[PDB]
Amino acid sequence: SSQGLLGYYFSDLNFQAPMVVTSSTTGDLSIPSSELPSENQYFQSAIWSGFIKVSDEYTFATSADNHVTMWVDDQEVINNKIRLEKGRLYQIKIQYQRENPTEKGLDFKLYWTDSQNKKEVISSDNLQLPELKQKSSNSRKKRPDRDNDGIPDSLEVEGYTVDVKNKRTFLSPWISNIHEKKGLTKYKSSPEKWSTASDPYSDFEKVTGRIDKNVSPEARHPLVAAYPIVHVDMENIILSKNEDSQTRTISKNTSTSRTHTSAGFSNSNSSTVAIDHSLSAGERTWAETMGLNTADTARLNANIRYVNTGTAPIYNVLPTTSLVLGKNQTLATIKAKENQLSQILAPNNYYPSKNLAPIALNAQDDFSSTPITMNYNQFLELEKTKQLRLDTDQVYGNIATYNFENGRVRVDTGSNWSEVLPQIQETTARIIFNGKDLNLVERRIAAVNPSDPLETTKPDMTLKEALKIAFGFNEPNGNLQYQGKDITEFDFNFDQQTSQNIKNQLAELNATNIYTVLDKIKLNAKMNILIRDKRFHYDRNNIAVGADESVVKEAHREVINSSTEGLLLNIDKDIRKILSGYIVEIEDTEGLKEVINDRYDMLNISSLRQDGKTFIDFKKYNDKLPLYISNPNYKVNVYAVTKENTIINPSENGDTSTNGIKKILIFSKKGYEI
Ligand SMILES: [Ca+2]
Ligand SMILES: [Ca+2]
Repeated sequence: SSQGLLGYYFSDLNFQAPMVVTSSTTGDLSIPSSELPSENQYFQSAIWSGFIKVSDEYTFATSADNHVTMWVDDQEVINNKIRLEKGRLYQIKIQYQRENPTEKGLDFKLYWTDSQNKKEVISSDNLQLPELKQKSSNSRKKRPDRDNDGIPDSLEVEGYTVDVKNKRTFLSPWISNIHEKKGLTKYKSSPEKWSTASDPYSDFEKVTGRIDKNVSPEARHPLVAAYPIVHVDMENIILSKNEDSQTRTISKNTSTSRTHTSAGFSNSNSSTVAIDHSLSAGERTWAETMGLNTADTARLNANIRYVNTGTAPIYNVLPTTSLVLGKNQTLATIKAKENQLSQILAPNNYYPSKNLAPIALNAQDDFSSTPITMNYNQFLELEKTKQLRLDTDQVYGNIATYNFENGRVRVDTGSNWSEVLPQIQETTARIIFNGKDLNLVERRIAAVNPSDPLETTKPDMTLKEALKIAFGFNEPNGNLQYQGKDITEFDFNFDQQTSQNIKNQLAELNATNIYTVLDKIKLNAKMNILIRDKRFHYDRNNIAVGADESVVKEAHREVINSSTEGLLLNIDKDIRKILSGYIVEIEDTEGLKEVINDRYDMLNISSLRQDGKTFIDFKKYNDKLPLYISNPNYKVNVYAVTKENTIINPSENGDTSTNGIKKILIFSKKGYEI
């Protein structure tokens, strides 16, 4: 389907100005005008290249032997019978030249005649593409295409588009008046890098779809890197005292976020786990709870999934992960089995898939899962920090590559992510953007390195363009936007060397404001850019943990219903992500306040309804009773507590109340107003 001979069709007589590059499944190398430029639909020369497999005497003929020169394995057979053997592969090259064709397009067929005198256009089952790889195979050797990706040098430099016909793809020069209107993508790439983003798929494989279909759509652009990015998401945890007495475990939900520690030049995969601090009867310590004494040890189970937030799949090794307490006390090393993955882990996906159960760190009947053990002091430290860190390495295994011999994609034992990642990291600018549900998503984009001559052969990459191709920013009416939000609703942060670089650029441009000149800010290799929703406050991991009083209040303004049982509100998915809970209080006529859920571990009274609305439940820690308001003039005040003001342990002096918690008023109404 993606197999056959490769054709270059030129408007000039000497193979200088290619107009179309395309493959044909069979000896029919025609392109009718209906598939086409206009005054440039007159091709005066052409070149086809590929291999032929068969066992007989064969004579070659074309529909135009007078203009044709054809080579089989480097012997001229057209400018005459020749012997070919079954199960062997012969290179083919065909050149054609005609000086003022009066028809547009090309009618051209390649035939052969066997010994039984059967002449026919060569079958698709006999034709294969050239070996457009950085290396020859034992079978198919390779050889105006300096890097051998298949795209002519001049197209890569000057700009090209691919049109998806039904049968196959035409690659042609970009032209303003035809293609900008029709809204086509304008590609440039290096003519000397087989993969301009230094990744394992070629610029030509990308744009013609001869590529692993699990590769992210944006990474089908030759200027956007395709590579996995993997972290571990822990969903819940259960702690146990290490060894017929009763169950004495602590089970808690957990929230995990991939992190980034500034912008910074580290390529590590890490996630930070927050263990829920809310109520799980009594207010015992953890050791009291499990009956741990000072010489006991505890252990930990959890449910996890792997998360691929990059742009290429992983097939046959999940990366290895350290579970770390505090700054550097490794509690465990988590490995899955090499070459025994139950599924691939695709971009923007989980392993296991969400429709299947998660992985238990100590799985049911797995006899050799290592206990994740803590000594007593480590246990107390976990109680107090309620935090773990998962450090995941970048060992991702073998790559699924396109095979030009059979037009198939398969895991190639000879190709490995560890051979590609370093050069990807070396030749691209990195942007981390959180505009999608506030999680940190990293992309890398081909960008010039002025100090490295090869990298100066790549097209200029602007900040604006980068954001459009790597993250799907668009500009529907003069303004760059991500899914409806203007770019000005996000901040820019850079590492120190990038910051200096960008400051020099703006001064050169006499620009005072970065947002009005994104189209003129150039990106270089090794830059690091962090772009974050401005509504939010972020911690040192760049996770969203707060927001302005004004933003929080505004987001709660629209109230659907209120009563003595609770509140029913529409709250933005994003705001909800920065809140740990609510505090409900009745304020009497003299100003004194009765706090109803007055404990740091009893703030979890919001819940997401199946209809998307939020219910704030007054009954839950009021002993299942609606609020009792002894006087209609009393007020019911409700407060939001952001995660960065959340208290996660009793206070120093032992107080477990909400006293002193920094909280944001978001609802206040008298008894008679409810
Ligand atoms: Ca090329
Ligand atoms: Ca290239």
